[PDB]
Amino acid sequence: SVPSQKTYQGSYGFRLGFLHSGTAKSVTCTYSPALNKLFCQLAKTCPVQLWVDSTPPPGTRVRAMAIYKQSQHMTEVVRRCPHHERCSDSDGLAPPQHLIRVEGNLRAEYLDDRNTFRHSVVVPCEPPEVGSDCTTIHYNYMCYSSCMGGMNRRPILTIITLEDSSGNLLGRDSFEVRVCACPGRDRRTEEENLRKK
Ligand SMILES: CCn1c2ccc(C[NH2+]C)cc2c2ccc(-c3ccc(C)s3)cc21
Ligand SMILES: [Zn+2]
Repeated sequence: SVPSQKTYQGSYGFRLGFLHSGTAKSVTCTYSPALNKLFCQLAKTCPVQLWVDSTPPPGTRVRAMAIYKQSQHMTEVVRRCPHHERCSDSDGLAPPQHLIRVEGNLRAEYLDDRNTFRHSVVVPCEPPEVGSDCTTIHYNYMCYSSCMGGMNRRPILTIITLEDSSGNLLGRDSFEVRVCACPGRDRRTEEENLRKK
């Protein structure tokens, strides 16, 4: 009824990482460690790093799914709003209803769960390129947090799960997301509100 959000490193030491993009007015994606919250513009690249302490088996995959953060909304499927699901902006692979897309990965698969109706996007787990210490997935969020008839100002969390080839859990991490026009300003405001509290 509600997917778990419990952080779980598992046998491979799985966890996420984020770049340090700052809070300038022009920034398009920025992550707040103090809030565990990503702030991003609509349909812009969100680099999310994957870190492990040891190599998971061939066939391991990485799934992303959004849920509402507030308990009274957690059973509602997070989906694109009535405008954005109809705006014909598909990449040829993501269903138009899905909030979260993966950029530039032809092996991405989009699931409409037959029992929960929830949406997710899953890719093969890949090792870092030679010379790199981690792997990065580029996500896009395809509605604003404020979109009426969709998220409608309700905060969401993205849950990233490392899965075996059957879909069994190997690791889990998560972060809050706000999709907004000015992520740098909103991160600064929310961090200041946190400090004042
Ligand atoms: C989570 C991304 N990923 C890593 C992230 C950070 C580091 C540490 N760097 C210093 C190693 C790996 C790593 C090693 C192997 C693999 C895979 C092998 C076979 C697969 C199907 S995935 C994935 C990996
Ligand atoms: Zn929308």
